[PDB]
Amino acid sequence: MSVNVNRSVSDQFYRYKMPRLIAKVEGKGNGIKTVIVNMVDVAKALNRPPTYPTKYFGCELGAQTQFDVKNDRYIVNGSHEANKLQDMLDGFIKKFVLCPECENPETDLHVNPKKQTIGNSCKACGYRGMLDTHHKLCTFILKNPPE
RNA sequence: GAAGACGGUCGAACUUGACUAUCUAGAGGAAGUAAAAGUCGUAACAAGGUUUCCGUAGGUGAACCUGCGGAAGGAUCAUUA
Repeated sequence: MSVNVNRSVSDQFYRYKMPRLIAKVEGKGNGIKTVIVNMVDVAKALNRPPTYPTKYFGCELGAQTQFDVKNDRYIVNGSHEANKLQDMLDGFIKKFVLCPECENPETDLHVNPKKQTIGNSCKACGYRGMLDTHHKLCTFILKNPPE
């Protein structure tokens, strides 16, 4: 299987396409993990560091997240099988990088970590601005600027 | 001595701009209370495993942590030339 990057658009010819995101449920009750297997390839296909899309699930779900250089596992704590992610797999696009003028997420970020500001720019119609101040992930991005 | 006309004086109503009082519709946003077999933790109650609480300022998935100055409603009404 393969998919469009976002499911709010039903078009077969939509500009954005990517591999599936698949995960393992591991352990037993009071200590369950969900580990995301494709995360480095999905982060490469979306042109972002793999910390940002992993951190967004913990911000929405109300859950802990882990990262590890010794084992390369990316983890969201608790059981999040099937619909518990797959109803909202669009979200890292749908709550950040859709343009309000047109539904075309051909979109870039630049971080000014010395001055508490994240700049945003979409190629599709020239839309520019910043990320939202009520939204969760802004406090993580300013402490973790892009490569 | 009839119709009619100039001038005053009451003053309904009409046009135009502004102010204002009630009721009423709405993209989208952000909160509160019912219900008690959803999810991730374990902040408070026994020294609750870092005593707790107040004012103010900074910081984070969340409960919350840290700096400065107070309170006991404390876990001491007491410590010896």
